[PDB]
Amino acid sequence: MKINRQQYAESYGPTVGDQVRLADTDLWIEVEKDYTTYGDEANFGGGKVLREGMGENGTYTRTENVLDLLLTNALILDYTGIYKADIGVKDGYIVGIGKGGNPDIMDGVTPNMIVGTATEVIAAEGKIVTAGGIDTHVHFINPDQVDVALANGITTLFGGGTGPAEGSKATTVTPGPWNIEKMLKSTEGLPINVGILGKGHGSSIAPIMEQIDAGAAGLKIHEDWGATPASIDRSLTVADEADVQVAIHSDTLNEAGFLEDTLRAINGRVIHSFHVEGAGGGHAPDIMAMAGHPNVLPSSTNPTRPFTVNTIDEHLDMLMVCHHLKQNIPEDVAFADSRIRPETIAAEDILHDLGIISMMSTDALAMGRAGEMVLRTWQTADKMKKQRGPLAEEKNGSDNFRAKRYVSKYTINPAIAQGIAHEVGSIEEGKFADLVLWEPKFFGVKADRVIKGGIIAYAQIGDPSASIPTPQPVMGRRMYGTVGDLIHDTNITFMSKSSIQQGVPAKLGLKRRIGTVKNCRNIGKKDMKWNDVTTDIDINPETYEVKVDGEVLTCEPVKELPMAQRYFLF
Amino acid sequence: MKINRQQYAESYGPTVGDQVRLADTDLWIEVEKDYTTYGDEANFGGGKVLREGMGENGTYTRTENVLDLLLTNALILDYTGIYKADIGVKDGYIVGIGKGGNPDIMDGVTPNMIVGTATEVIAAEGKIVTAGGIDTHVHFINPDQVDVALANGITTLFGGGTGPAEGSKATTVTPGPWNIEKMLKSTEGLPINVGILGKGHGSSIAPIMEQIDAGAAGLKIHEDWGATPASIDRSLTVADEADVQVAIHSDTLNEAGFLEDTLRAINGRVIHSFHVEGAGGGHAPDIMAMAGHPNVLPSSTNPTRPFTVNTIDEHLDMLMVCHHLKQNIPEDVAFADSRIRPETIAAEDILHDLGIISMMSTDALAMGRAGEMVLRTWQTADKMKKQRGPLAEEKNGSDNFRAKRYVSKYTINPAIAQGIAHEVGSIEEGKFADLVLWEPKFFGVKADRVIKGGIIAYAQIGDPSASIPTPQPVMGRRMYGTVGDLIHDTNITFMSKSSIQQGVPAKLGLKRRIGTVKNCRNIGKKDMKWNDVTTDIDINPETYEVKVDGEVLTCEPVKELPMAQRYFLF
Amino acid sequence: NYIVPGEYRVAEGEIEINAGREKTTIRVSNTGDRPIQVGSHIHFVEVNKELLFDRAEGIGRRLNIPSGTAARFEPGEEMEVELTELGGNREVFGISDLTNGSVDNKELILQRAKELGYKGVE
Amino acid sequence: MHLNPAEKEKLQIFLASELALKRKARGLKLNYPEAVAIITSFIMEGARDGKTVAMLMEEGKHVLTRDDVMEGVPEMIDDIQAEATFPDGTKLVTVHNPIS
Amino acid sequence: MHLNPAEKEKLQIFLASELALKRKARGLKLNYPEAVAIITSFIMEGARDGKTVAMLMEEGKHVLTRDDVMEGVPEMIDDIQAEATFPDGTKLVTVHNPIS
Amino acid sequence: MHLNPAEKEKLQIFLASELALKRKARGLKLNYPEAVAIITSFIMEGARDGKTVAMLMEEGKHVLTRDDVMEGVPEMIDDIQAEATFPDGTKLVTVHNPIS
Ligand code: NI
Ligand code: NI
Ligand code: NI
Ligand code: NI
Repeated sequence: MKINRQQYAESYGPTVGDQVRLADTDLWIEVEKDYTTYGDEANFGGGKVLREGMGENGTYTRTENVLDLLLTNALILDYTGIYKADIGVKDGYIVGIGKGGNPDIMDGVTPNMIVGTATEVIAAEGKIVTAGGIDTHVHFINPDQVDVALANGITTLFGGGTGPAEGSKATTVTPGPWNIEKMLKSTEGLPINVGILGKGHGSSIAPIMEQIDAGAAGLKIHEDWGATPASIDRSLTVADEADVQVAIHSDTLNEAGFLEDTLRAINGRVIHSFHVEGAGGGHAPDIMAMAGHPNVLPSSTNPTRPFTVNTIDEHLDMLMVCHHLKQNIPEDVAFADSRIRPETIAAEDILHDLGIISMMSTDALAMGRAGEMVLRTWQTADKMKKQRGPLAEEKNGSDNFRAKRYVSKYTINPAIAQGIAHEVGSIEEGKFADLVLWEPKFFGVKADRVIKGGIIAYAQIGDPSASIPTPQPVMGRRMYGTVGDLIHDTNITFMSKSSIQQGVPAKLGLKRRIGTVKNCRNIGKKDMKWNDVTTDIDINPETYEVKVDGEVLTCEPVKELPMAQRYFLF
Repeated sequence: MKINRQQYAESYGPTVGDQVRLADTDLWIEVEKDYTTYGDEANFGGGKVLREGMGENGTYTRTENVLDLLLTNALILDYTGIYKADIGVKDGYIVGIGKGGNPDIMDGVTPNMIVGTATEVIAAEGKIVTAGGIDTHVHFINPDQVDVALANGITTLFGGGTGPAEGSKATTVTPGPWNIEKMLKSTEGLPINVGILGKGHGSSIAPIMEQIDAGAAGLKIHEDWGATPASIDRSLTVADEADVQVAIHSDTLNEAGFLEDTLRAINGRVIHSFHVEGAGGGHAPDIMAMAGHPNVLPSSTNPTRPFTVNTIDEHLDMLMVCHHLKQNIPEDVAFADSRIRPETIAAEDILHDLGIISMMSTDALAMGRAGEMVLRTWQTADKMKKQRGPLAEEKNGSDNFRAKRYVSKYTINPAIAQGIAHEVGSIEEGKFADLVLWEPKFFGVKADRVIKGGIIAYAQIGDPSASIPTPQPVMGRRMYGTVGDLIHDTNITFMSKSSIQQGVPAKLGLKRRIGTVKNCRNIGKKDMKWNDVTTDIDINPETYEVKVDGEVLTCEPVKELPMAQRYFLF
Repeated sequence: NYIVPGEYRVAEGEIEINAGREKTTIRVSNTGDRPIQVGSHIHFVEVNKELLFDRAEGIGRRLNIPSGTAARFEPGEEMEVELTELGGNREVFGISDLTNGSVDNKELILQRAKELGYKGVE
Repeated sequence: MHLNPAEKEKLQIFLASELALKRKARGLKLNYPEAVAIITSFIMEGARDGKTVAMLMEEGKHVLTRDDVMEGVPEMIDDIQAEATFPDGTKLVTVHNPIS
Repeated sequence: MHLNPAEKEKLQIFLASELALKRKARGLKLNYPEAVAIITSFIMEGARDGKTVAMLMEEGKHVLTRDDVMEGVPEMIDDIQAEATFPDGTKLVTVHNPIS
Repeated sequence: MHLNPAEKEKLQIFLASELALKRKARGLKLNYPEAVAIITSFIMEGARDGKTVAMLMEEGKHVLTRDDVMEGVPEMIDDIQAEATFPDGTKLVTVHNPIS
């Protein structure tokens, strides 16, 4: 008995060779392989396969290779591949990717993916499943920002801040042991993973290091606190001892040095260069040259992503507000203006496409949009396909190479940069079950269901008073994973090794899962998945023209994007 | 180099001799002194002063005289003065008022106000900063009342109730050990400071005292529970032993006695007379004479504040609902009517202006508006300036004397009355960092940011999905101080000394800061800051005419107020 | 009579910044090819290497400009600026690591500046 | 805008009134919450217009009549209460037996 | 509909603008939040219409004049900022001194 | 009014429909949430009018046509579901392929 491909895909989701359009973009992903056995697909419902004695095993206890949760028929989009599989979760972690069901009667069941009495089912047929987004440039300014992030598929927030204080409104910094302790306590009520950055400023080691011992997961060097050669040096000395990452927003003003002076202070040590294009900050006009260096892990923030006809016009007033500047001070305006360059924004699109900028991030509420990291990643990829063509690496008319390059920018690469990729950042066995389901028509725009530690935390769902959950109004809502004490088990607070060793979680009464930051001093650009390119980037100091391999990098701004007015009510 | 005054004030806020209009009132406050050193003002942002090696010290650890938080360039309005200073916070307390920065290079830095690696910054230039309001007449009826209070700058709620039960809807009473324990537990989730009043009723000591031992912070005598000579006497005997305050709403009906009988039962002991004008309750028509006595701490509730053309018409039906009365019972209506007198309401405006009524309060949800204590204080002051003129005590055309008299009514005086002024109620070194920032255009109307225990708890802030926090809609929102376990460290539960000694917090699992009620039996009217006047108040039993020093006190109702239709959407 | 809510009525006169401190005027050039902007409170001797001026005259000093303002030097631009004296303890730590102690140590500061290529040391 | 909690809530009343007025305009007899919404929004808009509390206490009895509402609705509404910002600050309007 | 948090919030702005426009139409001088709501909703609807950010930065100065608002309201509004989905994605419109 | 949770939420749908109808009236092709809002509010108002579930299941297919909406919107909406109080209590209306 044979099933035609259209009918097969409508019942079980796509299989090998089938393509799926991402939202209303012109990007197509192709199923590379499929772990199923045709005829033994898992499915749940009335009269379906996952029933006792049939596709559900009735013999084994939860310990005997049985799952807590099976996602059936997922189309996985990940740096590791674009492929069809069931995903098995147990103890809040991904334990199997393969084929779930009952070895009693089905062929090809992955041995630890038994559907048993203990197993819940989520139907992923017809959905794209990705890792939760890892946003490493978060300003903690307004707690309402968490749901905004969850709604666009973000599951980890790394950054700093104490609320709408001017320091936090400008910089991703939770300063000092007391503010850090307070924000670790606040984090107990935030339904998302969190890591906190201390102030990467000082000329003595102890004031910086005591933040790490207090529970910070990294440091932020920011020009608004003095991005001086001394602060850069001391922060990196601390980071090398503590095994945490340092993010830098460099000296735009060139007050104490030019880019080359900052690089000399870094002295070959590992660093995460935030908003490397420079609208979000850094040595004017040439900061983006950072992204050529082997010891730099470069990210963009999102308002420059991608280059559009309205991009430049929004930026001056945005910057003035964020950095507490005054319109009537000419040098304030000159500083702001110096950061805003169509030449570097246009080149930034291309550097993403070439794998020279490795990461995306938001800059949430401080020149960035908390719920648009994922959104703008795909808009950038789409613009580049339209303007540059399919990448040379592609085959069979699919955009799989580009899709892997771009998904890596907001999943695995930020996790690697931060020292947290042992826990999060990809759909791999042994990692925490932070998973996002998307309907392809809404891919990258509005997440269907966001799973955190194996329980749904956020979902687009309808009328709670209705007979079923689909009637209007369908809106983003927090789910049971966020309620009561379950918020503790479904989320991770990432902390330094020293704070963990010193018992900070017990001292503060933290009940969340505690994640250890590690292995972030022994990495470089080479470790950025699908985005590992080192090169000499030349930026003309007069014209701001950007050159790589002797070629000027430029492209046009676009008047329209996909993933925009078709979807949004405002 | 010299800066003209207009430009100076626009950059750093006003300095000595400058005046600021309070909202749209005709009240002007003048800067009395300024702790800065001109040229070394602290400020934060891109290319600003608070940067490492410059205005931020890079040497000292958090313990070495470094702050957790600096509010830069605040215009303080407090009973202690109207003046310009930086405010330094550490461990959740105000530790320095003076000049912050870096002693390496700046003149005049207050020694314990170093901006270091550990220091967050809030820009207060151009803001008025006051202590959080202390509302001592709160009915705990609807938890939604907390945000209403925070939005108008209230940070402490003292009162009683169990929700919308008739006892609580009429009286500020949480009755008995079990209801008190339950509400102490509820309080763990309320983002505001709290103290709970037990029922000040009984003819034996033990039923009253066991409420104090259970964790009550004071008692309420209310006529709806029988404001008899016995209940008055026993409550005050308990209070004198326990060192807590007693609030009284006296026998309006004159059922068991006239005012003189209540005063005889009080027998010279300290008492807080609620809604002393009497619309909110008390011996008809002459209760307001209480406010002349040295042992009485007199407050108003807010619906009579100030006397307007619509005041009388709203009151009858309000009273009927609050006190569970029936329109078809003539004596119910007669009781209600007996409380509502334009003669005493008009005199109440003047008694406030003369410093004879010492405190304001809301009466939230039981003949009072939870978010209008601060609002109506300033409307009263403005009305009195318009009708009475500047006070004789004023100089240089400023209203500083009136401003200090009136701010004291809702900050320091209620704190003194309640026995909590060692912790809250003013901007002074050593007190808890409950601070409210106001834009002068919104002063007394809508708070900008409300700081609780050194962390922002509530703020008027915009779109959480935007690139910056200023785009619309700007509305009041809970901030990180209210989230997770941080709500425990940023708020105080005030309790009796005996309950604390007996381990009630541990017994109930209370995690909030625990404040001790003390020193409230050894005070009197003389201890009410700027409002310490004792005098014989005569109220004519036939005409309700009020006389002080042989002079009739009367004024006209007004048809319009400031701080009203310019600001509110409804 | 028109009411601007929250408006100021400032007093007469003017505010003198850095009163009583010695002032020094010097010429400074941006010899680099990118703009350099210098804040009010940076120890002047520790600014960007490619600013050319008599480095000794920046020791223990900063710009005599309102707190939070700056002087901007476009590429090739020479400007005359006025400096004031640092106050407090007259110590500087960090920044470019030229001082790390008392600003009185002119010989040490200049030795370090010269060795690191800060333009304008004799 | 600086919306406080009450301003946000009371937007709902205006919206419910607009809904109810559309229902009335297309010929429907109004139900209990519809009738309450219309009278409530009427009061709050009257305050905004600068009417007195006493004016609105009486006008509120003439907004809807029994032929505008379903059977029993007049008897279900004993009173309607609403607070709004008058020229002289927030005041409470109580309308007794608004629909005879 | 799949409403996200911002879509839900921004419905309120449209509603407040509709309220304010009704108040203006019956002859009232508008207050601070009313004026802000009208200008804000104007900006967001302009984005929906496909205007540019630069167009709206200027048009926003011509929505209300000082005779439309109460005394002091023009001076209370230093700027209005709003974000909306343009044809090319979310952008921020800042209108300086919208009412002279 | 005694609003329950659903009554509060469903006010939003009516508001979104009013917004969308204004956008349509000024000549815009409607997007996905706009189209869903209009059809949903149509259904709930139809229930209020006393139509049957079966009537609304069919009428819901004739509210908007493909020329009223942006490219791809008809194919994005597989069905719309809404519950409302009919004369005989709450019922669910499912409209399949409302825009051809
Ligand atoms: Ni930055
Ligand atoms: Ni940032
Ligand atoms: Ni009372
Ligand atoms: Ni009361």
